[PDB]
Amino acid sequence: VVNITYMHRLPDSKGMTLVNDIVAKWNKEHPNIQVKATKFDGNASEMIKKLETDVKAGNAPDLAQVGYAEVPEVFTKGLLQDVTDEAAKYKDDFASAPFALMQVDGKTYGLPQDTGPLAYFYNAAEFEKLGITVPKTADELIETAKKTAAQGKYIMTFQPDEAMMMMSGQAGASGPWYKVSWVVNTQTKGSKAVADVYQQLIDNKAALTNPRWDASFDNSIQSGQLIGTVAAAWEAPLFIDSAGGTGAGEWKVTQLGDWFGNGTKTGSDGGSGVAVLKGSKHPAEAMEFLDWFNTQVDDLVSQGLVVAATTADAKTPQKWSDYFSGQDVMAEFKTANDNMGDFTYMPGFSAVGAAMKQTAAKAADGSAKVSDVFDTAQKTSVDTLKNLGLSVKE
Ligand SMILES: CC(=O)N[C@H]1[C@H](O[C@H]2[C@@H](O)[C@@H](CO)O[C@@H](O[C@H]3[C@H](O)[C@@H](O)[C@H](O)O[C@@H]3CO)[C@@H]2O)O[C@H](CO)[C@@H](O)[C@@H]1O[C@@H]1O[C@H](CO)[C@H](O)[C@H](O)[C@H]1O
Repeated sequence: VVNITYMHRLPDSKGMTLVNDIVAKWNKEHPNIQVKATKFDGNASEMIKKLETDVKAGNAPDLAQVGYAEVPEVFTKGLLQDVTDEAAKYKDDFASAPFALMQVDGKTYGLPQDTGPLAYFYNAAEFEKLGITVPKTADELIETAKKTAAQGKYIMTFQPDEAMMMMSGQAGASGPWYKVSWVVNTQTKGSKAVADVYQQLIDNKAALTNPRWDASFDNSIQSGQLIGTVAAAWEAPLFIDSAGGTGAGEWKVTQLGDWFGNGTKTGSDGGSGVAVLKGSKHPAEAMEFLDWFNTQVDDLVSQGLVVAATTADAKTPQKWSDYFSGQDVMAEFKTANDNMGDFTYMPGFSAVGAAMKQTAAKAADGSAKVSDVFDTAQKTSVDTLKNLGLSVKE
């Protein structure tokens, strides 16, 4: 018997199809390839560091969730095992764009699992009650956000603890920060647009500045104070659970608007693959399981995933459609995915993220400017690449 270990950070929230129950199906079918999946016991940003100490000690799993934005980091630290020939067998099960983000220099290190396009969640019933529409332009966004804020209702958030992806995603919808020497410019037209829009919203107290993962964010939904936010597609079931029933049958999803010089494009906020790590003695069996696991479309959608698999179209779960006004929100998430700008990540992006969070907390409380978050991103980007002894231009 070949024994495969898979470490994931999928939510496994009550009501979801739990990873262990999906893996149980494979294990009954495949006596000779027995998989143990475990949910990483930590916050998402601690997982790569735990994989790094596991590889050093030799208690690394065969498979591990790795964000596409983490692939360059774990590649450069030598944690990944080349499984190019295994991946080629499964390539035709997966969308080309996310499959390519599991590759470095024409070698493949795993299979893509999901994408994280940004979209816009809103209470459509409350918009109708307030006599507003989803704003088409940045000027309409700011005007309408002031109009709801004047009734104690908020249509935007600025999430200091999600600076890394909310700021890079909204800004990155209109162009890259990083071009590969590395050429670094986090102060693009898109960065300036996002800084300008969020600075107006914060200055006019027309966005909520609660951290995404704090109780204050949840209380903002449940109280009916929060009636619109940019959101990564995978937040859908997490948002519903955070709502505490508030908004049930009233919410909808639409595309990120043309607010940041992005037109009909959106940005990337997470999205992950599963990598084969250094040390796996059974990469063929690991990748055969992984291809199966990542093509269990309905099971993976239940965890909030906008699946990378092309084998079967993703449907909206009944509970999500119940919450979102009967809307097929997954159809919106697929459109958003199709419209998501390419956005190369540098190795060490997570250190950039860490410094952006601290600046963003100051932007929220008014002791910094939102534009300072993108200056932080520039300095930390260049310093991180120099410290990895990489050639940088700025
Ligand atoms: C990109 C990503 O992995 N997103 C995660 C999300 O991760 C952020 C949160 O853990 C917040 C909590 O404060 O921290 C962010 O890390 C900061 C950290 O706060 C700082 O202290 C540190 O110094 O800097 C880092 C940045 O380097 C994390 O980035 O957490 C959520 C909630 O657990 C995850 O859902 C999300 O990952 C997505 O999960 C989906 C399943 O729910 C999918 O698997 C998707 O592909 C993931 O991207």
